[PDB]
Amino acid sequence: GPPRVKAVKSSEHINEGETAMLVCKSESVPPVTDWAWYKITDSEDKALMQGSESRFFVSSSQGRSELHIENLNMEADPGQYRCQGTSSKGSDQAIITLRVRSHLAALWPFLGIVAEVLVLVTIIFIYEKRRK
Amino acid sequence: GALLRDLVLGVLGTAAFLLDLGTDLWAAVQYALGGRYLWAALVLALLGLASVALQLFSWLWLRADPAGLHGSQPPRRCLALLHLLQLGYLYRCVQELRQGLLVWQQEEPSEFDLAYADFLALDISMLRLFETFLETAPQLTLVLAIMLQSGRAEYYQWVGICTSFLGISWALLDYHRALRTCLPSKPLLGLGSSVIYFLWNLLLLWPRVLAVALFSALFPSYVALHFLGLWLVLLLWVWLQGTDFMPDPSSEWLYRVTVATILYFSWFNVAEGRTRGRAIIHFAFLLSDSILLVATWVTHSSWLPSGIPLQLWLPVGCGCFFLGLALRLVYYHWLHPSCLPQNRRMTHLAQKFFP
Amino acid sequence: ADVVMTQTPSSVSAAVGGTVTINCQASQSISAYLAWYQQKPGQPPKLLIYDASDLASGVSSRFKGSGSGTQFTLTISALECADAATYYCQSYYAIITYGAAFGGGTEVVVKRTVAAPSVFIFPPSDEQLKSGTASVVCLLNNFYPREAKVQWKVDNALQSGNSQESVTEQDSKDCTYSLSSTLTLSKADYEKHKVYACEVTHQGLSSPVTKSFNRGE
Amino acid sequence: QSVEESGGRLVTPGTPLTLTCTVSGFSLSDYAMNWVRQAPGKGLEWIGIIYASGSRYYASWAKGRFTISKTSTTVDLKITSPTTEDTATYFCARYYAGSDIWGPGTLVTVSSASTKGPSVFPLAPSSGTAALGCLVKDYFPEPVTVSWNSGALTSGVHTFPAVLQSSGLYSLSSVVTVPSSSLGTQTYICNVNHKPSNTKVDKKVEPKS
Ligand SMILES: CCCCC/C=C\C/C=C/CCCCCCCC(=O)OC[C@H](COP(=O)([O-])OCC[N+](C)(C)C)OC(=O)CCCCCCC/C=C/C/C=C/CCCCC
Repeated sequence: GPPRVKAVKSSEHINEGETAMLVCKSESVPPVTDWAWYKITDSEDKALMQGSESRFFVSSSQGRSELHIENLNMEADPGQYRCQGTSSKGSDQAIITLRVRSHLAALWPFLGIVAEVLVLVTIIFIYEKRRK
Repeated sequence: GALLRDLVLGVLGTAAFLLDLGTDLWAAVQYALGGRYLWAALVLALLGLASVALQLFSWLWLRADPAGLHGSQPPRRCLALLHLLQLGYLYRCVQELRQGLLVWQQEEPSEFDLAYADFLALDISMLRLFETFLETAPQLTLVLAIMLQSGRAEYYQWVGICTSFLGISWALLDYHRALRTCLPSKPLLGLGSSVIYFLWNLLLLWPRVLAVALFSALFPSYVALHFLGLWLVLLLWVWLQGTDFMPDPSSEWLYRVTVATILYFSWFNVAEGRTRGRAIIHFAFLLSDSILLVATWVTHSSWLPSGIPLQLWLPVGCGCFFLGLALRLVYYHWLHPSCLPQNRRMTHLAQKFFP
Repeated sequence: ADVVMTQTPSSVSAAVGGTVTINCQASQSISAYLAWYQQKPGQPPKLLIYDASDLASGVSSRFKGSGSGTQFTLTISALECADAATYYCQSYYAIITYGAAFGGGTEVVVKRTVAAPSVFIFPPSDEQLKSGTASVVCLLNNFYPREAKVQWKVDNALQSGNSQESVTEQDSKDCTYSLSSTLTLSKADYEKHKVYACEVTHQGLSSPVTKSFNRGE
Repeated sequence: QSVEESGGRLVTPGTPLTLTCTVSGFSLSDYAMNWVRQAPGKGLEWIGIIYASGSRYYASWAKGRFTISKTSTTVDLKITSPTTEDTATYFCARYYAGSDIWGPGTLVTVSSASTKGPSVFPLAPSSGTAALGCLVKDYFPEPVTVSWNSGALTSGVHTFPAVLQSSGLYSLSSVVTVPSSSLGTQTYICNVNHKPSNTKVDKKVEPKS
């Protein structure tokens, strides 16, 4: 009958500079011979060809497909990806959402700490030097 | 009852400090023969630097002392081979024990000997306070960090933290005993003041230790920077402040070192008696840093093995925090007062603490 | 940079019917692509769990993988004697950049009841002496626990350095061990002495057992 | 769905060596293949992977030391400069979700010593259950297989793992327990096979009077 595909992780949150691996799977009989990945954009969905910008990779086996995205960019990479598997009896699709965390949130306890140190130094340096 | 109270309390102190060193050492050995050595190396170095700084405290104070302490069989050389051997803080303990015992056993000595004994117990008390915030507090943070990071808690570590806790309990009780016994105790329940002192100070002391631990386990490579930075600022604050705690001016480097490190975990008035302003400033530092640290944990949530239950200990943190705050208010409002060898360091500190 | 997997603990024990847990800590986010494997001695490994939680085909429900992010944990319940093996975790998150490095390994030893060892000794056969070497074999059979001390005594003298031990893995049927001790000597030193004994000490033995034989007789 | 490695043997350091993994029951264009190695008594080291499209990725520590390629039915792994630290068993494994299908594995030994045949000596049964076995001593290199009565005797067979000797040759014993009554009316023969030296030896273990 018709195939039923599902994502291993429906939503992921990786960070820039790394490489995300989204994977869809299916257990229908007959197995899914071909898989295709599309990136959702406003009013249109663009196919993800292997080797694009030397950073995309697609690895497909019977009923399972991995989408590797290297060097996570903050402008084009985050969003929704659609995997479509077409068995001899039909086709199905799954939706995976990917977010890219930046270094702003990653180096959060570094800026926080140095800011707090600065504030402390200003507080003590005005509370004593001129006020006291 | 004074003699008995003294000798038994001091026995308690010595035993406690012993047990604490013993557990720490045992833990270290276990670490080294158990697996990774970096935790053994860290506890050895922490122990070392602590011991060495208490050692240089005791040697400084001895050098300053006027004509007294005549019952010192080693004439200026063994005292120094001892302190130089990193083995110390024991001579003061044994001295307090032997003095007190000789007095208790004697029918009724002169009012000079008794004063000497009181000074000995006041000195030991002080060095215990300094020992606890220089050694047991860091050691406790370290042990908590390893338990929470590795995820496998063992018997040695549970006992090391019940020991650390007992050491902080004794320490702060002995220091309240000292602080009140040095000046006329106008109220009638100084023991009740001492108990609510232990409760307040430890109740808010613990969350800071848990915080630092949590950090140390979520980012072990940022602890150095964090502590060094905060310690730089605290030191600077003490330098901007005044320091006349011990005779040698040049040697104040150590006193400001320790004051710097003790502020990192609690509130210790340096030299002035202007309250309700430097308290809030402290509490806002300590609170802001602890909140930031907890926040770092709630950010990097899924980053530690499922070991100690973290969905039960953390609530207890805010509870102990709130409670400590309450009893601190209750201590200042209600109990806090308004206003022959003699310890000039403890007279100093007592007068600057009770304005 | 290849992701490194920190598998702990190295060893873990439990009694028949208990429950064991193993933790794997990844150097970076490998959120859900971790597989667990069971390798028996000699045989090749067999895939147990994929995607950190999905059970492989034809695998019992006793194995349960949990965790995500950088911390994963495998748990077994109702520990049968056929579970004695080494277990490994493996990350496969974006292999093209971080590789698929394996974990250190976790030898799972089942803790059955104490079993005393049956001791037999075997003198070197006449054919072996033709070659010019003599090998005496002391066999400890179907015992538990694993810790045991074998001692070779030649003419009441305690030998050391001229023997070699070998210990087999836990039996899949009764969780027992087997150990061979092969004393090696030249023809000359073998003919020089007369009595050879194998003093075996073990927890399952209430008294030291000494199996011995006489050369020729 | 199975695979089978071949090419394991003893080689001198520096001489290249090519291992071959032949798949069976599936095409190499629809599944990836992993190469994993394991030192004697150690853990598994991941070497590299070749995808279906043909892309090859190698481990950080193994960059340059190996080379993976493939034909329509086999995957080849060439070692350009094997070292003494390269002696290990190499497995090939089909990559679908982790490594499900694994191969029997082939042993690659890198050393300067030469091959040497095994010597078999009988352990005569002592004199209600008797034990007897065969001592496989002074052979090189690994491995050696031992079977009893052409494989008809399996219950009670204990094959001890080999151990390195001073001379540099391995040695092990294969023992088996049988009823004492059977020693008189049953022939016990051990069948030792050492492929690297092509040595087949069937040694009977008769009791002593
Ligand atoms: C002369 C100068 C004096 C002042 C400075 C000197 C002394 C005081 C400084 C102490 C800070 C030491 C910090 C050590 C840094 C190096 C740690 C390291 O290299 O590795 C630590 C190890 C890492 O383990 P991993 O690789 O598994 O992490 C995996 C991590 N991930 C999960 C993210 C993958 O984890 C661990 O051991 C974590 C354990 C950390 C314990 C930290 C305790 C801090 C205590 C502070 C109180 C200090 C008092 C001093 C007394 C004052 C005297 C004036």
